[PDB]
Amino acid sequence: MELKDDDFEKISELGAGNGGVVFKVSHKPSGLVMARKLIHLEIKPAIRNQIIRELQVLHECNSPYIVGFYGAFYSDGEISICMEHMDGGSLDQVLKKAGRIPEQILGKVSIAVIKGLTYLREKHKIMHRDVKPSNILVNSRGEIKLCDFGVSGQLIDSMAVGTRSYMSPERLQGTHYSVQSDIWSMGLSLVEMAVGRYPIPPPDAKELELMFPPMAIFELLDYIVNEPPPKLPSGVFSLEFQDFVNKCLIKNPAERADLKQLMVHAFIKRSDAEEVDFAGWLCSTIGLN
Amino acid sequence: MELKDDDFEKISELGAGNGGVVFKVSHKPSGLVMARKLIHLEIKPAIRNQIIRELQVLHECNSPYIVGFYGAFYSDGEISICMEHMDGGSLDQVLKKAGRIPEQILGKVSIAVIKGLTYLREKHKIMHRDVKPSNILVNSRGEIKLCDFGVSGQLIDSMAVGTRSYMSPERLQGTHYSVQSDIWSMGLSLVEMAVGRYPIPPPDAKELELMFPPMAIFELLDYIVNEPPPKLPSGVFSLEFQDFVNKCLIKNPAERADLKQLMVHAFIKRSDAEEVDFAGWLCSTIGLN
Ligand SMILES: Nc1ncnc2c1ncn2[C@@H]1O[C@H](COP(=O)(O)OP(=O)(O)OP(=O)(O)O)[C@@H](O)[C@H]1O
Ligand SMILES: Nc1ncnc2c1ncn2[C@@H]1O[C@H](COP(=O)(O)OP(=O)(O)OP(=O)(O)O)[C@@H](O)[C@H]1O
Ligand SMILES: C#Cc1ccc(Nc2c(C(=O)NOCCO)ccc(F)c2F)c(F)c1
Ligand SMILES: C#Cc1ccc(Nc2c(C(=O)NOCCO)ccc(F)c2F)c(F)c1
Ligand SMILES: [Mg+2]
Ligand SMILES: [Mg+2]
Repeated sequence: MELKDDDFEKISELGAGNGGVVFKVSHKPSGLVMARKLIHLEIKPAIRNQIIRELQVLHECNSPYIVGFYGAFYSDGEISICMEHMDGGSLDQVLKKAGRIPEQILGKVSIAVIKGLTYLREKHKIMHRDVKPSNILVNSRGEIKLCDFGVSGQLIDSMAVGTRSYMSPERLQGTHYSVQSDIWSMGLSLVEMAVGRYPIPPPDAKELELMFPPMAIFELLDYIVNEPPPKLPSGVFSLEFQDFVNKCLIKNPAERADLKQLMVHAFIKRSDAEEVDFAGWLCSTIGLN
Repeated sequence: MELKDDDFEKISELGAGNGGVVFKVSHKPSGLVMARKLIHLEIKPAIRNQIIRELQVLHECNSPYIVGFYGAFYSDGEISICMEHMDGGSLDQVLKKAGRIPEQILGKVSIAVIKGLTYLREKHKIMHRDVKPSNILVNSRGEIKLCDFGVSGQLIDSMAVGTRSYMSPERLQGTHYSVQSDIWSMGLSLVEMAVGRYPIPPPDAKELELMFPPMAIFELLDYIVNEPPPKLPSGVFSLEFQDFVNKCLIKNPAERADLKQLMVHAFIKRSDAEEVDFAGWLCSTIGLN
């Protein structure tokens, strides 16, 4: 069925940031609860046709690790992307409440991210481009899915920050970046969720004991590309997880682990095995099910 | 009269970017054409009262060089700032069409900016914080006014980028910045409008002759704080304008010119004297009057 502006009805507001507003909506003719993302864009008719036509490939994006897509269209000054409503929200949202996402669970996250990235690369020849806790979605059925990946060249162009950056050193420095940049993003995301806060600058010997000031735009980006990469605090995380993130946060794109190598890493092998009630942990900490 | 959401009616859309949408609207009970800025904010009732109460000082901001303020209020997920409709739009908008704003005119711009900054500092003890071509507004009566200055501490907090930066070296580096940061912003704005493009990185010897690739976030900010400041191309601009911007773009906050010193600089003295049809030049280049 073809999606249309007058066929929708706002329920609530799921969040916003840097270009998009997403509402929990209801598709009147189908009865389906949906998440609708609106991106306000002052765009000429000809090249918003391109964006809509380019977003049609999302119909061919089927994977348990990728958010379902229903439709995309343009309506008076906004393009609409209609996707599956994830009732658990984003990992950045569950982190606020959790305070800290346990290593066991983060392993189930890593698996999903690595499988999601892999699907997009192998079957669609695209990198994600914006991997961060807010672009990773969860639900009550325990599914962990990626959204907001780069399907549309022209939409990337049309929008082209803040004070938190998950961009790789090579991407911050120039145009010489590619799929390996997503590994850094995942790597850094996993450290953040582990310790409970954005891991740059690293916490001091006192803050380390405490848990267990805001940085300026240049101070932050300078730290990323020049000062040694963030590490997982030792002792309280397994040597398996540590090696995983360390291999992820290698500054050099070519020295850095890839999806292939990460898929067969000790931590993932260990995480595939483990019997964990994700849905249980998720709903119990966010008060849902 | 007290401003209200149901009392307004959308005419057109004037623009958007990084938090705000501004519509040309009509205030039904007064008949006044207005510019209404909406800032979408997920904010607790208690601290959106603060923002609204803090924006009331804008009622006491009266100056020919500051955009008129009518009212501010909150309405279902957005705070509204209602200001004078400037029919000429922003300097960044007139630059697109002009291609280059003549030195003579930029002198009338400088005067307004320096008088606008001065008013805000002396009479209200506030710095602007976001001086750039888009925050400088013009109209058909030839008025040149500033908007989007920092009246509200809590609103600054609530919003706290892109790929063009007008932030001073000291502000990009830390919290050790103040009113002198606005001078850099003005300084850099004036170079941009003069030559026709954002002046970092500087144009090469070939591009200089031609007129008369996009930079990554770190490459750009690294250039600002480390590499020598931008200069006005010699020969085709007066020695008076050159010294003005040079004195504005001194990397050191304390070595940099202030509002006092700039007010009595040769270029402003010269610009105060000159008889220029701004309204004429403006309307003629943007097709209005
Ligand atoms: N399909 C969805 N299901 C449930 N919640 C969603 C969905 N899509 C987005 N959200 C929620 O809406 C919020 C806003 O997402 P949006 O993509 O607009 O910005 P963001 O990813 O949070 O941050 P940024 O703008 O910095 O990328 C997310 O944090 C998420 O909690
Ligand atoms: N009072 C006004 N009168 C006429 N036009 C306006 C007025 N206020 C804003 N505009 C127009 O709306 C546009 C959007 O302004 P807004 O403050 O939302 O973002 P911006 O200043 O353009 O860019 P940024 O978001 O990067 O600061 C401006 O470029 C300007 O042309
Ligand atoms: C399932 C699904 C799904 C995939 C992509 C986007 N959106 C985007 C975004 C995007 O949403 N970026 O983040 C917006 C705010 O940071 C950017 C470029 C692009 F081509 C897209 F298709 C989406 F919505 C949903
Ligand atoms: C006349 C007038 C006038 C003065 C200030 C703001 N707006 C702001 C902004 C603002 O608009 N920033 O830019 C928004 C997008 O970059 C930020 C902080 C603050 F306290 C304000 F009052 C405005 F609207 C109009
Ligand atoms: Mg997102
Ligand atoms: Mg503005």
